Amino acid sequence: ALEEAPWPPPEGAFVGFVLSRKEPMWADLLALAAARGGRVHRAPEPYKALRDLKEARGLLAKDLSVLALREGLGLPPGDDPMLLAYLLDPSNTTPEGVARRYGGEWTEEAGERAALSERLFANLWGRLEGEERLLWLYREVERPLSAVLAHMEATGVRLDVAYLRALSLEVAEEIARLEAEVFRLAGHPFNLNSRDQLERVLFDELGLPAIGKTEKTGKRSTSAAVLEALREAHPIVEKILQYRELTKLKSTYIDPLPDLIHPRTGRLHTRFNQTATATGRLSSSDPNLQNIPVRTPLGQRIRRAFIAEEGWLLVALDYSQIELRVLAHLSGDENLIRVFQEGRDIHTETASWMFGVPREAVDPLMRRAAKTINFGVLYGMSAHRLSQELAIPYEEAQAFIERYFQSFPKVRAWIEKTLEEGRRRGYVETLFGRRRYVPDLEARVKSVREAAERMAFNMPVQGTAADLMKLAMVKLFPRLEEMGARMLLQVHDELVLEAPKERAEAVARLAKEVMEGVYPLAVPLEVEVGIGEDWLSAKE
DNA sequence: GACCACGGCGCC
DNA sequence: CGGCGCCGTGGTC
Ligand SMILES: COc1cc2ccccc2cc1[C@H]1C[C@H](O)[C@@H](COP(=O)(O)OP(=O)(O)OP(=O)(O)O)O1
Ligand SMILES: [Mg+2]
Ligand SMILES: [Mg+2]
Repeated sequence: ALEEAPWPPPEGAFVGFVLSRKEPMWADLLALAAARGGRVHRAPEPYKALRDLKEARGLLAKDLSVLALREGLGLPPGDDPMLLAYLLDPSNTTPEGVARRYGGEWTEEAGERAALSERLFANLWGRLEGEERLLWLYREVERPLSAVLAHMEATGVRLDVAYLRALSLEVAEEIARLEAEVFRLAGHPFNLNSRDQLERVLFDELGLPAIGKTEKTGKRSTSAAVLEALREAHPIVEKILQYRELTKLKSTYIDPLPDLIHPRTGRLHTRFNQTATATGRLSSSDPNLQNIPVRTPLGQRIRRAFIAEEGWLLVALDYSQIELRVLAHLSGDENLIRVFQEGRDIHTETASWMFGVPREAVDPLMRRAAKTINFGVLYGMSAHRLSQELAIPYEEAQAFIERYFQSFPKVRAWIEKTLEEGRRRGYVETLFGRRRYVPDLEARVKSVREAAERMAFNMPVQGTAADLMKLAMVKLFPRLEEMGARMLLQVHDELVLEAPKERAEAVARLAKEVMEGVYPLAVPLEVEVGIGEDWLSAKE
């Protein structure tokens, strides 16, 4: 019993659609349909039929909305059961997974996807009745955010292709030089991109000591960590590290990105996946524009290739230490709150209470160490690991850990309070009430239990930070539109905007305020803002 | 031509 | 001994 009716569908219908490939900016729309009351309407011509819809409503609504924006159609995404499912349990990441769990079959037919969307929305919307915090997240953050992401994906970012093509040649010559030297020291050619062949050269032929093994197969590891500890053992090691650095950036960024420029837009379009992480973070893929290099000198050159349209500037806004500020709020630790209320640099404050200097006498050597202890405790770093990263005895690493919690006792209290709650309810929660179900919190194997604990007490911090960024994007986007400005990229605690040259300053100031005041905490949120013609100079 | 597992590594 | 996605290799159908 499957009711069929002629195109077009009534208002409020749930859409189903089939793409030739997973990227909506690149996809051919193969079929389109819509279902209401279980009655399914199928479009004779999908592209024409797109014009008849008022909104995109159903599984993966954002994807269809991106394709529609590509065709110059204003078809905003509305209700999407994936978002509901994801808020219920962020392990719900795919239509297939959601259908398997809650009911139905995710197939490759437009009509059935449309019918499935409606059935899943009814089912899932009902499971959320009573869950007012989850429903607030849905109505106020996720659903409106999906429209923000749709415009971000369809706008894309301009890329300096010629610059990257020239950068490619230059890096290739450096790669060729390093390869020759490695062959010389090895005494023969081999595939240097093959870790299996490298393993033999290093540990069988040159007889260097094997330090660690790989997780699944127990091979001798050639990871950067192992090679770092082996720098002094042979001149070939340092050469391999340099090689790895260059080929990593060339094979992942320099060479592939130029070929991903879209013919219609002349820009580069990523995908912002809204139901992909266990914490409420977004992810970026096809290509991933959330891991563009920045740390090393060659990486910074890649950033310069991301630029603004002619007559526009890039506006880069970054939350300063958002996770620690969230931690201050959640824990209520008076010491940690004080640091932020007085506008001091926690990383610099840490180094002072580590090296016994005052906050003025802290060089980057000591702030680099402060970073380690601060993030180490946030993520559950072990004493052994800390002793290695700081190059200190294991016993004084233990003492540093204890001194930290002695200085921030409410943090320790909050961790333990969060885990007990986790053990009891079976999930942990962000400030806004986003949930992550964490099993094995009471596992009888210590290593399993403790791994689960770190996941558990991390999620409220990372997830709250994610909620604040997401909400800021929701509030900011319509202010950007009314100023003729664009949202281009989100990198977890960073936003990149594009604005006309003249309004760039006013957009920068406004965006800063909206982000800083998105949701007031016991501590202020500070936002570093910068303006430039490219991503590097903008952040500089 | 397609797929997948693994080690390895880019970013927050 | 926190959260992601992409690469090349080696193997397979
Ligand atoms: C595994 O976790 C980490 C451990 C670290 C240990 C030592 C050093 C760095 C580390 C970085 C990270 C991850 C997690 C972090 O969110 C991200 C950015 O780290 P930034 O260096 O940008 O820290 P900020 O506070 O922005 O410093 P600043 O910009 O204000 O000077 O990298
Ligand atoms: Mg930073
Ligand atoms: Mg993996």
